[PDB]
Amino acid sequence: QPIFLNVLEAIEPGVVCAGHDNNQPDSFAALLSSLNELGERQLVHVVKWAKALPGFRNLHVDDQMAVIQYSWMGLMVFAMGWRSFTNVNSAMLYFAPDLVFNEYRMHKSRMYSQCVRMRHLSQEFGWLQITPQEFLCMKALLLFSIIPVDGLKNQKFFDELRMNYIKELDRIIASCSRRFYQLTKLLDSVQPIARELHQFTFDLLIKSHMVSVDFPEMMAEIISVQVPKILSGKVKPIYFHT
Amino acid sequence: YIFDLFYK
Ligand SMILES: C[C@]12CCC(=O)C[C@@H]1CC[C@@H]1[C@@H]2CC[C@]2(C)[C@@H](O)CC[C@@H]12
Repeated sequence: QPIFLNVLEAIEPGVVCAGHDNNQPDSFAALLSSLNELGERQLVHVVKWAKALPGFRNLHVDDQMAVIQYSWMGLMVFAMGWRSFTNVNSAMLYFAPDLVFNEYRMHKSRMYSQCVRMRHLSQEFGWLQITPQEFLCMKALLLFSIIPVDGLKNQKFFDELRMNYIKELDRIIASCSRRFYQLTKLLDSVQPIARELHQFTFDLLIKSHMVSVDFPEMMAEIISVQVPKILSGKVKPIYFHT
Repeated sequence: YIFDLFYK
């Protein structure tokens, strides 16, 4: 009904395969090297997805590029959670068709806590009866949920943009605004996870030569350049709730 | 930056 909703649905990415060799035995390096590749693949789709976003061309270029490189973990995690929820009703983590984590893979990835945290998110989509329309909208907002504390180049267009996106999630909601609490609460809960995942990948990066884990070129840049800014507290998510 | 050349 909104143009807005129309758009989000129009531009929502398709399936992205990891390229994983499900014939070889589960193993940290095989698994994590496939996840990293999928990250990269998923990121090209996030850039294209983001550029076709309402208002997105508004922002300064460096602002566009920054916001993307700060928020990519969160978005990917969110939609991975939806993917899992809609395809395997949250029983397993559906990273891509060729990369589904069962508990064994959860443990082999050495990321178990985090995966369980992600499997929970997924279940929330269920327990809260999240609509495809709420999902799109929430995901949209997640691109505008992490900023450096020194603010952006055009902090004003950003704020405008972020304010409108909230107004839209509100519109597709509109006792009832308890739904808002819930959705904002769920949204807030993505960050802790993304942060946990950020430390994890960053270390993985540091020691990657010595565990034969393969980082794609652009992924190593981002993780070495933009991610530490987050981890050092220079870049912060915006929570709805203190 | 690879990301930046890519983005543009
Ligand atoms: C974003 C990805 C890749 C895409 C996805 O569906 C969610 C998933 C969450 C964990 C990330 C992973 C990309 C590669 C990472 C960053 C690994 O280095 C460690 C954690 C992985």
